[PDB]
Amino acid sequence: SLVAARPLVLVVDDNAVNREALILYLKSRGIDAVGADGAEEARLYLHYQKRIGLMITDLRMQPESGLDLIRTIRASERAALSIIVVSGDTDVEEAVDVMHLGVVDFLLKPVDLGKLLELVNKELKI
Amino acid sequence: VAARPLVLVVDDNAVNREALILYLKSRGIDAVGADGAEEARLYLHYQKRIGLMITDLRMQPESGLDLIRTIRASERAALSIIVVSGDTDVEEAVDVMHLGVVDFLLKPVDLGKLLELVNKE
Amino acid sequence: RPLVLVVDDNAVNREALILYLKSRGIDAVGADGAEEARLYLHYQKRIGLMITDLRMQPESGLDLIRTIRASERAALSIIVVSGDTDVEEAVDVMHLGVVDFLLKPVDLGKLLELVNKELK
Amino acid sequence: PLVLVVDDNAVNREALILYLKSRGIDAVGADGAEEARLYLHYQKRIGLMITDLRMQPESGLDLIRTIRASERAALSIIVVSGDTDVEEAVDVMHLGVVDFLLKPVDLGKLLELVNKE
Repeated sequence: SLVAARPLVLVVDDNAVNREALILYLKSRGIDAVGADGAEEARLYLHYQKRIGLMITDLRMQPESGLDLIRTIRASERAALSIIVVSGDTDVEEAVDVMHLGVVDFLLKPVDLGKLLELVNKELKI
Repeated sequence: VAARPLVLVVDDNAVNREALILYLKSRGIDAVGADGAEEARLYLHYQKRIGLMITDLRMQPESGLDLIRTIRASERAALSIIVVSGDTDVEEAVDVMHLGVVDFLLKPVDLGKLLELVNKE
Repeated sequence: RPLVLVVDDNAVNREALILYLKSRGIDAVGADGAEEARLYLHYQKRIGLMITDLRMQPESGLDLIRTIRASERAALSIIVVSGDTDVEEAVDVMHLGVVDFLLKPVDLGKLLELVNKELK
Repeated sequence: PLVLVVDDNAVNREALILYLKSRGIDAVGADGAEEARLYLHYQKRIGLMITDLRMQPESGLDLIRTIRASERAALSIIVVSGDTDVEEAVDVMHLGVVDFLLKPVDLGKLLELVNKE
């Protein structure tokens, strides 16, 4: 539409400490953010809050992994959703699978925050 | 006739520390980070110029309260301390306030309020 | 002879702490709230210590302590004993320089210790 | 329709060429990034390139970048790699390769090729 809705980032991680740290970092840089504790809460947020324009997710999550969450997103009405992966332990095959799913980027933890913010600003046009 | 402020940011999470360090720095206040009580003390030993410490309570093996106690029993006893705490309770907040902290804020922190306390200190 | 003022809008809790203090050699009197507490402090100069709850209607223990710190009796020793609070209110109150902040069920040994020391 | 196969290892390069050609698919080989660029430049029938990542002076990733900066930017490229890592795979996947396969090779790769032409 002619003027963008205010940006909202969904941060998905089953680690509450990290989830909250990243929300704080995004907010300290003037970017609104909300958190989901796994794939099910992520799909809820996406369904009921249309303002979300970007999702940041870990791959390493219980009970459902970041890769499975991404797959269901790409098969849904929110298939065009911008996604940045910030991952714990992973491997080449999984990274290639995720990249075929069209993510904006795939970063390894400990996250490079300056690079993360560049990707977020660019995707959100800020 | 002139000098320059430095803040020590103590937390058990690197992103939290960085969020605060960047926020201060982007507002003309120098800051460094320590990942726990042992590193906090190292910075305090080797870096004067440190005029204020922002710490969490929730850290392991040594807690924020333990850290503050050791500081109040040291040559750095008058150090300005702000607490920005994760989960805590009334009796711990009271123990901490007895030790002389400047203020005690709960996470998720109100950064505008934080800055205001920092500026005044 | 020093007096302790006990402030609580709960008459039953109030009278039971005053009786306990007396049992321990400590004279004490009661106020049922902020307004009665300030009037007692105003005219009864024997009062060297005040014990107050935070949960009181129509004026809170927090508001009470603020009016005291804004007054000629700003230096009054004050102990808070509260059944019903939170970290943020406890911080607001400690900012006001209370001797201590005890949760209920009150540790009577700790309280009497605080009381004896503050009265000297 | 011609497949360029790029690898500084002659056994793997020849095996894959011979394999493809012994199926319905013509194929030629290069042994490094310089030679691949040479064939890409002069041999216009090349419609798909299979490359490794570990090569001599210029890497497979550096090769792909020079191709994406060029008139041959649309070239279909399949990567087949042995010694790699997550950050390199992501770097390469950002350059739009058809697929990125770990060694040891296979033949579901032939599946990949015929898919492409």
